[PDB]
Amino acid sequence: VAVADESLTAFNDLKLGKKYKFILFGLNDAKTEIVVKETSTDPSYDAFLEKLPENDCLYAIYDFEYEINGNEGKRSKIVFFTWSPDTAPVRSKMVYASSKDALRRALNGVSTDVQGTDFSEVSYDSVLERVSRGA
Repeated sequence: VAVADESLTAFNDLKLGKKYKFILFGLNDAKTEIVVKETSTDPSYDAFLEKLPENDCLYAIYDFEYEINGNEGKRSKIVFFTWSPDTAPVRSKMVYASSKDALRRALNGVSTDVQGTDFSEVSYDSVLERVSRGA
């Protein structure tokens, strides 16, 4: 499949202008291109978690900002998620496993990747632990 130019524009605006806090990508009904499905400027991580579908897959980009120790400000890292819940259809899980690289090879500046199979692998403390260390 191909990456819709709009998906690349939405990424450049998050990356270079912090225009969005997170973006959700998915396949078009035709299942031929990867488009944006939802964008948001909500800083609450909970708000992002609430949009993750329990029975379907998606891809997402999150602008993860965390406190950098030493009485120094913050750091921000772009995290790429593959949301693929055990409760999702096998054909969906697979088509999304397939199309992942199309969208992933195209994004430049992603610091860390997360493969969410459930809400524990995508929890705040869990993302923060991966992002903090040698990511």
